[PDB]
Amino acid sequence: GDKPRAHLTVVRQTPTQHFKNQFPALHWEHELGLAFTKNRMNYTNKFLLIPESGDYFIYSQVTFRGMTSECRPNKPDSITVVITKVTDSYPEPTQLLMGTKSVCEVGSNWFQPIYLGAMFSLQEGDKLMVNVSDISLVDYTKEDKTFFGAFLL
Amino acid sequence: GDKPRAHLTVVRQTPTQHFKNQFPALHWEHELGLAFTKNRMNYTNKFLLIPESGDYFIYSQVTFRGMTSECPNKPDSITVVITKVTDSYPEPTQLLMGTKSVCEVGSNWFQPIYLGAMFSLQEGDKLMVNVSDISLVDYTKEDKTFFGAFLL
Amino acid sequence: GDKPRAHLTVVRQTPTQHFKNQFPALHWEHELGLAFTKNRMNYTNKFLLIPESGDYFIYSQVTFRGMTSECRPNKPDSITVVITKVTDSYPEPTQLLMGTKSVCEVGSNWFQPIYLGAMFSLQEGDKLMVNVSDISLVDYTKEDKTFFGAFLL
Ligand SMILES: [Mg+2]
Repeated sequence: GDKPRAHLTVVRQTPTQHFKNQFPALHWEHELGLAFTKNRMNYTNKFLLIPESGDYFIYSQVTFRGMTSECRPNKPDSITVVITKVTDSYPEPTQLLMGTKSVCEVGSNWFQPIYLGAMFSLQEGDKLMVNVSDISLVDYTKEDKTFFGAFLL
Repeated sequence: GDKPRAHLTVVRQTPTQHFKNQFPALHWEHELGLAFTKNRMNYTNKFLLIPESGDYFIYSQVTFRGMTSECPNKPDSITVVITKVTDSYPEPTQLLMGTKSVCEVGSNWFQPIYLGAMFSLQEGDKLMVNVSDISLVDYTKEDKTFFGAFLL
Repeated sequence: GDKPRAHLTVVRQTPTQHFKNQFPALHWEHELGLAFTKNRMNYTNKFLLIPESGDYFIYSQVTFRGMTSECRPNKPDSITVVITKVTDSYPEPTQLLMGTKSVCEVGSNWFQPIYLGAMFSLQEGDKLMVNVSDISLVDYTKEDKTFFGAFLL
């Protein structure tokens, strides 16, 4: 009755150059506020490490915000958030979830969240992580706006 | 085993202006239809008191709808926030929050907002959902706007 | 211990005969990739048959993708997705969840996902199916973009 589980909450995000056309990954707050990691759930190196094989329900919401770029017609821009796992086996990451949506707004600006949640079978030693299209667009402001979680079922 | 859990569906939700405030909490149906409360967890006037302390998964969708309003000008918006109120500390702490900027371009619009996340709630704590604008909230169907939680 | 659970994933999709005035259901992948069914959870005939009574968490995400339509302004277009529960008793469906949003996207094309999830009490033999407003709008391209799942609590 003490299954591994953790709810991570956003932070400012220390800028750290990433590969070109490569999706940046966020790092989080894991012990302050509403965040936490327990029952051997280890959040290390911007990774959420799995303490044991089994089926976990992982979820994450990422609120994006920005000034209207809206440019015929103009080909839409896109914001996207992806949750992926990396294993001992193929170091080649496997995308589990991906909420991607077109954005061609009007008005002073815009802002909206992308929430995904599902259940996958992970093996101990697996490392989860969220990635996003554009880091500068993630609202790091509030704790209840951008989060990431996972718990053994 | 069998632990606490519940699934509330939307209802009428009459208007108001009592106690003067913003981000009105919604009312739910705790039994009629797909709705239900079990294992010591009960709905009680906008709240959802937790029977047993432990880790919970709170979730909820609130379908919004309204007639398009002209809108470079700062856009209006919609938001839904789930709150945890505890007797120990008065100040209700916001757990979740989905805010979407609205600025349509047609007859009208609609679109739900869904939020799901796990938290470590305390026994005797009270959960409730709040929305930017109570009137925009759709009350037609129960599968459109719901709100629940269970003990993991 | 051994609780029923299954995570299904989208596939190209095969045209089906148009008979009644109803929502098209989706059929999926239940073994390859991130897909799976276990502990007596049976995926048969486009339905997710419930092995045991009790409470389940049903979830699904359908990423829609289309071409910009046109829109006293013009009434908006819309897309929907609804998880339906069909009982052994009355053959009449029972819409459990329902996600529907309008669309007037001003741009070349668009695309956006719709995620829904909730806990219900289901009986044995009961079936579950995901329906959509427009089949041809569903993005079947990736497994993580359109999925359907459920597990016992
Ligand atoms: Mg097959």
